[PDB]
Amino acid sequence: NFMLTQPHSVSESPGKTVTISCTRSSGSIASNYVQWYQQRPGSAPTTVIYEDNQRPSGVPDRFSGSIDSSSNSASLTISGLKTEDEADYYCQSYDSSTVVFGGGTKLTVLGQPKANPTVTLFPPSSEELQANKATLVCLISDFYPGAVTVAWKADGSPVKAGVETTKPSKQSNNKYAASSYLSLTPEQWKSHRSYSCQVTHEGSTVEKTVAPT
Amino acid sequence: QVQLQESGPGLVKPSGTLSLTCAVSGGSISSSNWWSWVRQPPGKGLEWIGEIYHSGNTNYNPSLKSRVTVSVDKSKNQFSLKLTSVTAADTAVYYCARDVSGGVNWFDPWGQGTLVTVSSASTKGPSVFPLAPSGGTAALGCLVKDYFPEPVTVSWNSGALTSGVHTFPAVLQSSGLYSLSSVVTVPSSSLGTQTYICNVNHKPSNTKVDKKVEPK
Amino acid sequence: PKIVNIGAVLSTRKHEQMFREAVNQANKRHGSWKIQLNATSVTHKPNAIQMALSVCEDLISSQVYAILVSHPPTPNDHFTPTPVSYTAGFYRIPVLGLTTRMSIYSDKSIHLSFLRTVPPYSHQSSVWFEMMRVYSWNHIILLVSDDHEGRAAQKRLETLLEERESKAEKVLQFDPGTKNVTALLMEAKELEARVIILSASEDDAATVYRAAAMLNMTGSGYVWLVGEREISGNALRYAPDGILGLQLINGKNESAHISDAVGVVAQAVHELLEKENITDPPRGCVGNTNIWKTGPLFKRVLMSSKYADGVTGRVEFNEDGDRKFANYSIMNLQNRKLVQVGIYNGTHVIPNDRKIIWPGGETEKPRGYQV
Repeated sequence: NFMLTQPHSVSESPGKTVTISCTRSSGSIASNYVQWYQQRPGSAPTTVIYEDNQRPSGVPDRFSGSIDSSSNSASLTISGLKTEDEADYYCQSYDSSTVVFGGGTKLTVLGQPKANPTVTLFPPSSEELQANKATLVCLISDFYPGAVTVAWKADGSPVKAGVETTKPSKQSNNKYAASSYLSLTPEQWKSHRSYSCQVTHEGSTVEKTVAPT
Repeated sequence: QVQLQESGPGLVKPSGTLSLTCAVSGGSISSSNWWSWVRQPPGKGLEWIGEIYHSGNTNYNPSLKSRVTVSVDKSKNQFSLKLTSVTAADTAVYYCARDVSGGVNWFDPWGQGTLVTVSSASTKGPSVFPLAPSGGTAALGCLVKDYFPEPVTVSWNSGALTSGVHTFPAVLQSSGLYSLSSVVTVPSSSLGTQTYICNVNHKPSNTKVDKKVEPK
Repeated sequence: PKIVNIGAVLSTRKHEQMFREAVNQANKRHGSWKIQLNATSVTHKPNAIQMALSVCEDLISSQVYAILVSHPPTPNDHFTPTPVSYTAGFYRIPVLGLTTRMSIYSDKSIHLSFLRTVPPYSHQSSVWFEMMRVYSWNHIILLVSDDHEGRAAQKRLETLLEERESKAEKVLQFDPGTKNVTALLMEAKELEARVIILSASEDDAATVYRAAAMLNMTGSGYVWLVGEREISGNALRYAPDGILGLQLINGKNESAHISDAVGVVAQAVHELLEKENITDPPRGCVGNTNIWKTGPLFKRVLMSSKYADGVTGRVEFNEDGDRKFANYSIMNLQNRKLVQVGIYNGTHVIPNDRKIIWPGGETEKPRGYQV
């Protein structure tokens, strides 16, 4: 079989025109019908382009395709790029032996708006402190782009051990999810007056704070 | 108006069987298409597996020609994929899909997609803990401590609340268990009079739980 | 010691040493106490003009006793040995072919100097006969390109049918070059039979396939029966599924065919030089314009030379040209994927346990015959 090769990541500004190379190793490209998929993150795949360049009903004219005979590469092109063109992408050919897919393309839309993070800090629920644990919930939701430093403070002092924070990750709305988990033991919850959650976000500072009861 | 739904996303042992299955909706099987399977290890691309006609004729991928079987059922309008001898690399999401056929291979519509976690550790339901509410709106949730494997699935008021919900991805602890939470921002004056029930659905270990949250 | 050269032309450099090894081993084979072979060779040219000189200058040059001919396995290089077989035909130096398949080369007395280990497209027409032996295809239509290949593919089918109470319901023929076939396929469709046979070029084959898909002939009771080439490259990439395009076993396996030719040439050159009255070949290609009286006699020994335990099976040739009678492998299409349904051994079709789809995604074997 033949390995299709895509650009690892691509990028292009909104309202523009971006190109997606699907380079086939062995055997001519135009030989076998090429298709194109937009796999939305946390969703299962959906055709954008069937039969090299044949388009379903509902998928717009901005989705078009062409097959470079001479370079041995199918090309998915989108013009007039929108915020909802930010997604993963996959060409799919076949041969006499198999059903091959590409390595894939990450298409991030160059130039977007920043959003300052909407935090939500939650105390240990009673039934948890009963269980003999103390676990503090910081949910950070709706920030562009995906980077967030989280700091956890008792009274005001740096709390180190038993701090848990994700690799932040993409939502539907492009803007990203993230959460954080402090593993105390019951008594530590009580001993101090207050507990903070700093969420610096590319310069800007955010920090909610909880008391014993 | 054709749809396709697949079996529970579970655990499977090293050197083990994959056991997946796929009902067909809004349509038939004896229809002239090929019913087939694909797979995605997490944080990576796609990869084909094989196909089965309505007759039962079959076509496997050369890299796995020795480990795969696809079978059918012309009464339920369902079929199934088995994939034996599994390992670490075989940890992936699995989609059944209709291969529109009169020439090409072209997949439409796809399956939902179910993660066969390939591991030796035990399947155990997560503990549920209600996160009570504290401008003109206010938050509340359900702490889902310690579980394996992914997935967990949640709803608020059994579907009723779409407007308001956010579900966060879980974190990997050192103890190997995960932990997530989900919220629902709610109008500040519905606190008290209106209910909010989290439908903690965890499919691999037979764990369906419910949990009422209320003002602390 | 004595030296007897064997000229060769091949794909890569990687075959030169894969010819050179074969002259080694089949000297470790042949007694060597009387005569001892050596390995003369040069790579191939795409531009057919150069090739001929590269035979004259590089090969015919060195008193060469035979010229092993093979190339890049593309359908544009099946007229590279043309220059090679005129250039070796002028002198009556035996030209072994290793891979080329167009039938002009076998053809009844046209290349008087041209051997080959690989039976041509036109012998597919005896496997088609055996496809129609089994399955019971009583009513065929045959369309063929109007060229050397197609006529020698159709006639050779007709002569096997002639002793049967049958022929084609209608034989059909188009242009080898036409990008428009819509016309002819019309009357083709408007007929009693329902199992249609083709000997066409990958490109001329393509046209008619998607031209016959445009014009609704792909599925139902219809059955498309073709050979190799009609499923190689651009044919197939516009074919239907349900087709039974044949494929020659080790038909593109160069280093397996070279292996045979030096062994057979060793089991011929020792079958030659044992003879009283044996002559040296003529020296250079310039200003030499006469054969060597053991030209035909080496070739007439070459044609009548057996060789059990070859690689591509057993190497034996026939009367008309000189071509092997090697196994084929009967392919079937199911979801844009060629996957074996049976195996025509030398003589007949013996099918495996694999089950065989038909046109329009047909589980049931149709019949020809209207429906």
